[PDB]
Amino acid sequence: VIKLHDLKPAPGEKKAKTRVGRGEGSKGKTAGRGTKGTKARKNVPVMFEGGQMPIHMRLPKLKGFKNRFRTEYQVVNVGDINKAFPQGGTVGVDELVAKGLVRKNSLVKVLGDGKLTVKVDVTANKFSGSAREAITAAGGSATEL
Amino acid sequence: ARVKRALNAQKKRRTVLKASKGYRGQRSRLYRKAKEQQLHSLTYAYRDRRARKGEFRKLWISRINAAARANDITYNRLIQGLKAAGVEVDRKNLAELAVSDPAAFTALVDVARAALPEDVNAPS
Amino acid sequence: PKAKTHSGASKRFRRTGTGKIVRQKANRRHLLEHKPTKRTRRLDGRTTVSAADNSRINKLLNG
Amino acid sequence: TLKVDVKTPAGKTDGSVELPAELFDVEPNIALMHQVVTAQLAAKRQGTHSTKTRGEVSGGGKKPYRQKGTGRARQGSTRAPQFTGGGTVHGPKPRDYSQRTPKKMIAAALRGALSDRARNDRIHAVTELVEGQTPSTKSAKTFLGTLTENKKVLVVIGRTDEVGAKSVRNLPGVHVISPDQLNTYDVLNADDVVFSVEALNAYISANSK
RNA sequence: GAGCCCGGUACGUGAAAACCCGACGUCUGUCUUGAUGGUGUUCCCGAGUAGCAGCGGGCCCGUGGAAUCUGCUGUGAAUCUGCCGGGACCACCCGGUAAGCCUGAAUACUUCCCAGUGACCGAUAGCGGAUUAGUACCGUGAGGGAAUGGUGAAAAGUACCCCGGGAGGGGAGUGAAAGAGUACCUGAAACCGUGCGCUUACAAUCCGUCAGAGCCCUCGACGUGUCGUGGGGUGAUGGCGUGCCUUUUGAAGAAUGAGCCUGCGAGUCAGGGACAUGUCGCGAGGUUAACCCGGGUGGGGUAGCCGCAGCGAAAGCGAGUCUGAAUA
RNA sequence: GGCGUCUGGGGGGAACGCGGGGAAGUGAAACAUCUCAGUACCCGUAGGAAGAGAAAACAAAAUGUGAUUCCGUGAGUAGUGG
Repeated sequence: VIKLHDLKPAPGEKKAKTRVGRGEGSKGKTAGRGTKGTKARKNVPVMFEGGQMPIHMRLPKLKGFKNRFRTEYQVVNVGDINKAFPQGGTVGVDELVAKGLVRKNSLVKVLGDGKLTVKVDVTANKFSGSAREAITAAGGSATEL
Repeated sequence: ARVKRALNAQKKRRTVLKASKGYRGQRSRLYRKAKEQQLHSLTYAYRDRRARKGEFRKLWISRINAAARANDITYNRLIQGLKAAGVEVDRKNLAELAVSDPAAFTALVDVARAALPEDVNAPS
Repeated sequence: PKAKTHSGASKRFRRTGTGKIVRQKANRRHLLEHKPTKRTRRLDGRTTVSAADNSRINKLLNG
Repeated sequence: TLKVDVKTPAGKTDGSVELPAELFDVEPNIALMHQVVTAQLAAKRQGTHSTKTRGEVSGGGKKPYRQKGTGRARQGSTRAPQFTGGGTVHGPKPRDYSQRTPKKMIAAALRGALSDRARNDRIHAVTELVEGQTPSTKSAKTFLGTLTENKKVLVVIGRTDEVGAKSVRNLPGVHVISPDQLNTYDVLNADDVVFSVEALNAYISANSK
């Protein structure tokens, strides 16, 4: 019978906190800071480099822009379809969502990484060329929304 | 939980103060001065335990030298002769013999003289 | 409070597919007359960040 | 499958309840249960402990005296931590100790505790604790004595079973819980777990469904 | 150290009056001199307003290509095929109807009152303030600002006698205890005495340490004092021996700090923060946030977040992609 | 303007509200743009809460939402910046 006093943490679960400035036995009189200087009292900022022009400022900004109107697709490969639909059949967007191949509320594009040997009808938003050839080769259809 | 420091500190303070009984002045009364003197005392004891063996060997050698010159022989020649004769009595018991049993020391001197070479300065 | 990332580092450094930190090389804005085309070609594109600066750039990017 | 036979306060067996394996036959996990009960006790704890820092203590806004010429130490306030009556440096402040333990961990710890109880047949089912409509501590005490001779028991009855709850309320070793409030700490604190038939069925219906 | 002694607790009960919430009424307003779905045209739809210009404010936006909103100064329209907005602007579509006014709930807070709670403090702590506390005291003033808790179960607080001017004490009593006497629980250290043992007035001492005579005490064994697997105190005498901390290339010190004791006095907390590394759960999935329901620590809650495909400035393509005329 | 007569106001209050005015120490390892910060402080006003509120709104071709307020995300993102 397990009681409240039989519960113990796993081996290696808990580690003692190290308490500094508690005598010369462990970490005394300095807490591991060494002798004086800037770093013995407060800190040094990450972006500081000693007055030399920093690495984050002497290099050029990466080229280009972001295209706020960019359309992104959640991708799924035909190998995933093969591994997840052994019997084939109709394969819509929310079958892929149910199988956990894509996120729930996103545009879906099918790619052609794997091997497709099952007759499968796919309805996605977009297809790659090799994906279309793979789906039609196995006798399936690739209709797009 | 607010913790009072009294018990934990008093423990070591009592230990140090008890160890410093017999010291003169502040060194037996105040914990800080007694602690400094305790550091020095334990350093001294550690050094003196090492030095005590040499001190006692020096005293033994002095006594053996006296008893050997009483038998018309020097300490160094006597040690060489005893080593040559194969006797394995150390300087502690040699001094013990010199003080307590002079006849035994004389006998050992005789065997050491016998074991010595005939010309100690020869290039042997 | 959530950590604030560095703006300049975010504008100057990129991460590749396997997490490599990638930067652009300097000396390619102006004064490109006297520079031979081989020099400007060796300065083109992107390289991975050197090992010495990796920790600092990672710190500046993550937070 | 372990079988629990229902007992009535009249002293006779009524029927049986089948304890499902996935609820009362899981392998107990000591580290998981330890973490869960520790988080439980941390959520229980209220951190109403506070201290005044160097800036919250009264007064001490003016630099006291001459820095130089005095021959004394230089002090910037009468409320500095080294002063008597001054502030506290790193003292307690109010805080919340609750942890965001995942649901699966909590449920698995409860299942492990209940399965440990059921392995050693410390699980009992009764139709009712006492004859209805009037609380009676003597009758409930006698019935619990018949059920078990242990010290601490856990009684799990429905929220509408007011008469039973009042009947077992005053017994020193008895702790009364609702079936939907079952938790690892209360199970592991009890030598025996006496279930009400409706409460047992409600717990099974909530979980095994 | 009380469930059964007391106050109480679970559980029931109780309001003359006042007030606060409801409800039903008198009361008031209001529609019924009314209502519907139809047809083609003139008038109205908030003016020193919108817009524009100059100078500002504030928006992720620091004047920028700067939209929407807004202040002052000029100028100053239209009433529906009118006007405003959709980040300069124009055309087309779409949305709405400025320059009139009211509006509950969801939200913020606690001077004050009531009932509770604490892996909060426990008299140098906790409020400055457990005691005359914003008092004494300091300052012209604004203002600053303390210290001071515990006899005993009950005062039963020592009748009476003696020394003494008293204070104080000694007997005697009270008390379980006066090693509880209103200087009062416990009563540490520094500091100050008294008594006993050993030592010390020819001696250059970081005051100890190692050998160590003598003296004193003590435990065992045998006789009368004499050793022992002994133990403690003090130590004449000999050897060795340059205080601690900090800062330093380097300080026993003639570089720094410390009269002493007792208390107090310095890597902590918050955040689904970031990185790394343990440990636990689940696992191509993992996980909920706000919130809702439970007198709890329990149950629900899919919005999100992170993994699941990358390359490219981007359009885009995709196990590839970018550059490139190029499988170069 | 004067005279008479009625009805109000005035001041206090710990926090919370709304509308105005508005620093510097500090950070930027200097400093003036910038930050600190619309903070501290000040002025005027409330109420038990206040303010906002019934589209001259968003949105993006969806045959879409439908006053305001507050909470979580979106997100330390888009951006902005000697």
